[PDB]
Amino acid sequence: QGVNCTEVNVFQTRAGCLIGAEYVNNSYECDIPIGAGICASYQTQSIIAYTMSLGAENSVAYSNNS
Amino acid sequence: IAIPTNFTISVTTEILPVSMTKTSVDCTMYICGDSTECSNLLLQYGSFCTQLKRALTGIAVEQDKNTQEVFAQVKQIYKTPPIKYFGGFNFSQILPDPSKPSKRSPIEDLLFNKVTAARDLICAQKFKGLTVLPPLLTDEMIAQYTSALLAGTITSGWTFGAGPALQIPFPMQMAYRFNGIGVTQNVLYENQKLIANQFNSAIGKIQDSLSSTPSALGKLQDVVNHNAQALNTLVKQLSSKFGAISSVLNDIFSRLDPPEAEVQIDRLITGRLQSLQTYVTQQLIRAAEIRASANLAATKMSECVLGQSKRVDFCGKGYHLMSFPQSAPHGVVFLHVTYVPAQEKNFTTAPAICHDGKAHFPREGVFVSNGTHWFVTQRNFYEPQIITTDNTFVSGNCDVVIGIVNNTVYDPLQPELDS
Amino acid sequence: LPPLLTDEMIAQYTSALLAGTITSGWTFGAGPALQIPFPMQMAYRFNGIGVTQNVLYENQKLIANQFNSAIGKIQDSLSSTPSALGKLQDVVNHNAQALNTLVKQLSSKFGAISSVLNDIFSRLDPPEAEVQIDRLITGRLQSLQTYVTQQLIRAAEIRASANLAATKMSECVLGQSKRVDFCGKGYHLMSFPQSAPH
Amino acid sequence: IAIPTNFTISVTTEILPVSMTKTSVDCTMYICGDSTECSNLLLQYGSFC
Ligand SMILES: *[C@@H]1O[C@H](CO)[C@@H](O[C@@H]2O[C@H](CO)[C@@H](O)[C@H](O)[C@H]2NC(C)=O)[C@H](O)[C@H]1NC(C)=O
Ligand SMILES: *[C@@H]1O[C@H](CO)[C@@H](O[C@@H]2O[C@H](CO)[C@@H](O)[C@H](O)[C@H]2NC(C)=O)[C@H](O)[C@H]1NC(C)=O
Ligand SMILES: *[C@@H]1O[C@H](CO)[C@@H](O[C@@H]2O[C@H](CO)[C@@H](O)[C@H](O)[C@H]2NC(C)=O)[C@H](O)[C@H]1NC(C)=O
Ligand SMILES: *[C@@H]1O[C@H](CO)[C@@H](O[C@@H]2O[C@H](CO)[C@@H](O)[C@H](O)[C@H]2NC(C)=O)[C@H](O)[C@H]1NC(C)=O
Ligand SMILES: *[C@@H]1O[C@H](CO)[C@@H](O[C@@H]2O[C@H](CO)[C@@H](O)[C@H](O)[C@H]2NC(C)=O)[C@H](O)[C@H]1NC(C)=O
Ligand SMILES: *[C@@H]1O[C@H](CO)[C@@H](O[C@@H]2O[C@H](CO)[C@@H](O)[C@H](O)[C@H]2NC(C)=O)[C@H](O)[C@H]1NC(C)=O
Ligand SMILES: *[C@@H]1O[C@H](CO)[C@@H](O)[C@H](O)[C@H]1NC(C)=O
Ligand SMILES: *[C@@H]1O[C@H](CO)[C@@H](O)[C@H](O)[C@H]1NC(C)=O
Repeated sequence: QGVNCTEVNVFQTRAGCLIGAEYVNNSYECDIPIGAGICASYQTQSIIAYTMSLGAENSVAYSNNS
Repeated sequence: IAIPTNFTISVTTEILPVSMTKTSVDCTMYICGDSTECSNLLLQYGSFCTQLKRALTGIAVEQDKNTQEVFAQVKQIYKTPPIKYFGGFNFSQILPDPSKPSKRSPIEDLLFNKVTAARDLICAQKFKGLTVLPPLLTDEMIAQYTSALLAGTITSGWTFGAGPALQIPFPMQMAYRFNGIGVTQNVLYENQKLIANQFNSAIGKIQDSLSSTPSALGKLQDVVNHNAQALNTLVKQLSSKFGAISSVLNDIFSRLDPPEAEVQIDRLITGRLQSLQTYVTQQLIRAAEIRASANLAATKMSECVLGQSKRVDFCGKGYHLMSFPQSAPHGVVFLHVTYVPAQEKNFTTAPAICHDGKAHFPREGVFVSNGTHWFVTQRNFYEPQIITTDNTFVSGNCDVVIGIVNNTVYDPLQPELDS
Repeated sequence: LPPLLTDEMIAQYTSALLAGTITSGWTFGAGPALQIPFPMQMAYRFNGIGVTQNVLYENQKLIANQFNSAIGKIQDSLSSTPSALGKLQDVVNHNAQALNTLVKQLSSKFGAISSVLNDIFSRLDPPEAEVQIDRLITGRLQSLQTYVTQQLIRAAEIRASANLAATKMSECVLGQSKRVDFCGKGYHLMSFPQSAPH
Repeated sequence: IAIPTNFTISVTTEILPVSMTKTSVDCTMYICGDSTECSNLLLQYGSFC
């Protein structure tokens, strides 16, 4: 927690440093909360860390007379 | 009786704190730092540091629960259409600003700016074993939730909070809300331009009012000040004797024999443990108060933003029309848009009308008289009309009600019968 | 310490609220005040609860008599049973009891040989006076901290009760409420406030 | 079905506490009393006041 692990896989996050989790670029609902918008999960026989997804995406067809 | 003949649209602001600052404490390094003698003697005192850590962790998770419960109330993320024409209303002052990299709105920025070699106080506090954990949700996520809520309420109305989102033109939504407060929709369809102008002027006035005065956010600053005061007192508690010869302990071990040093060390341990216990208790009480405030804020968000409320003086001052949420450091700000009457006039009324030997009562409105004639008009607005049988119902003769008058009731069928 | 608002000002506020709700209806709580005859206001409220207007206008005298009889009986009902005002008495008794315990806490020896400073000072040497005074100071600080903690908890409870009372005043008096059992037992018609010690 | 034919107007009483007595305390007066040496020793002890 709150330690720059260059003077301690390694990932330097806002909450400190995480060891043992592989960083991905996807987005899922949070399973285990780590902090600062970062969560972790057990997926794929591996442990991954990712950024939260704030639900799905939607747009509503707005117009003058519909 | 008095009847209004004009109206005004008003916008009011409310500020509610939601969350607190998460903290964690290191027992041993706070109590004695790097002395092995304390590292040994503390152990025989049992384990006071399991329940303290448990309570602090409980408070920390409760803060995240509060924030998530208050803000995360939409299943999907809505977006506004690229064109920003909404029948004359100008929502450009609360919608997200695309130019700024922070993707905030022209007010949220004011709120964030309003609330605020050498060593910082945070570093000095951290060097005593008091650490500050970061919140789970970043400010960008909170802004995203707020923008989604604003887009949903602008585009679909209250339908998106009870099922599938259903689009509707904004003018018709405002007409529905006017019908909800008790005023017919022709008033809106005839005064659209004036209402839009008043809305824009009120939004600009809120802009200026928040911009000029810098003491409208007292509650959040008070919470921050209380937390800082508690931490400062805890830090200052380390430089007192607690009934021993000296506060600093290396001198205690160096100067005297181990026997008396044991008594001094025991006194220091007891004092510091007591101080930590009191700090934890005060933190628990403050957390309970913050949770109550967050529950109130969540209820207000559910009841005023996602719908229209008939509770008096709950979502503003006046007849509620709608509301808009904005974020703020450890809190939320509600902008309530409400409706107020103005320019009232005197009139003379009567409970009923005795015509043709029968008593007649109004169906929805009320009876008035401009000195000579008699009309029926809606309660919250002056709109006189000729008394007919379409907007009046009959029951009993006219010798029971007190205060009746005679007049006549026009039947719109006989003229067609004669021609 | 004395309260900021004297009882006269509170009575003035309650009288103003009564006059406003009697002579204006619910309009004075949402903007400019507009007058209206009282029978017409009762007709509006009857329409609000789901009963047509003519029902009141054809039974004005009976309703007035029933209201007068109820207002007569409530005064007698308040003058017999002493358990009706239990809550305020409980608050006062609890505060007085806490203060009494705090003041009585002084006489305790707290493990020492006496509770009077002058006797220890004029009868015992300073080196042992140090530890005796330390014992007494520790005990009295603990007592004061305990008193402060319970005062904080009780203040939080009182604040919650005051918030509920403010909500009831804003919703049942300045307007008519549709919430069930929130402003009485039945279909809500109206409400009137009165002031009591604390 | 069952339908009412008469009504009754009722008045009900509710009591709610609002405020609580305001108190203040003095450190030295409560703890020491009228002895100055106790005050001199106590001022070395802390700032709980
Ligand atoms: C809804 O009505 C608005 C108002 O006329 C339309 O916005 C206009 O669009 C045209 C073409 O892009 C512009 O030349 C006008 O300047 C716009 N009006 C204003 C006030 O700026 C909008 O296109 C209409 N949308 C639909 C789907 O009919
Ligand atoms: C209700 O109030 C509005 C606002 O004061 C009135 O609109 C004003 O009308 C005058 C013309 O007499 C204009 O000079 C003002 O610029 C208008 N105000 C705004 C904000 O546009 C309106 O006339 C009033 N209604 C009635 C029936 O008197
Ligand atoms: C909606 O309101 C905004 C802000 O009040 C208006 O933006 C102004 O645009 C004019 C250009 O004619 C600038 O001179 C002003 O400086 C802008 N305001 C601010 C605060 O910078 C906008 O024109 C209004 N109308 C629409 C359709 O967006
Ligand atoms: C009360 O209202 C009625 C109708 O709204 C008024 O009656 C008309 O008044 C105008 C005056 O501008 C006359 O030209 C019409 O001939 C009247 N109509 C009828 C059927 O008589 C009446 O004058 C109003 N009373 C007032 C203003 O004191
Ligand atoms: C309304 O009109 C009726 C009839 O024009 C009035 O009833 C008359 O009342 C007088 C005395 O009050 C009697 O002598 C007549 O016999 C009544 N006529 C009828 C046809 O019943 C009634 O008084 C008028 N209303 C008011 C308030 O004066
Ligand atoms: C409805 O209830 C009222 C009162 O609860 C009844 O009024 C009573 O009627 C009797 C018989 O006429 C009188 O002796 C009483 O004095 C009345 N009470 C009062 C307070 O005046 C009434 O009869 C009931 N029924 C109807 C149809 O109204
Ligand atoms: C961690 O240390 C490296 C090397 O000194 C530095 O470049 C980096 O900015 C540091 N990060 C933090 C968050 O302190
Ligand atoms: C209505 O009449 C009363 C009677 O004097 C007067 O005081 C009042 O000002 C009148 N209403 C208005 C809106 O002027």
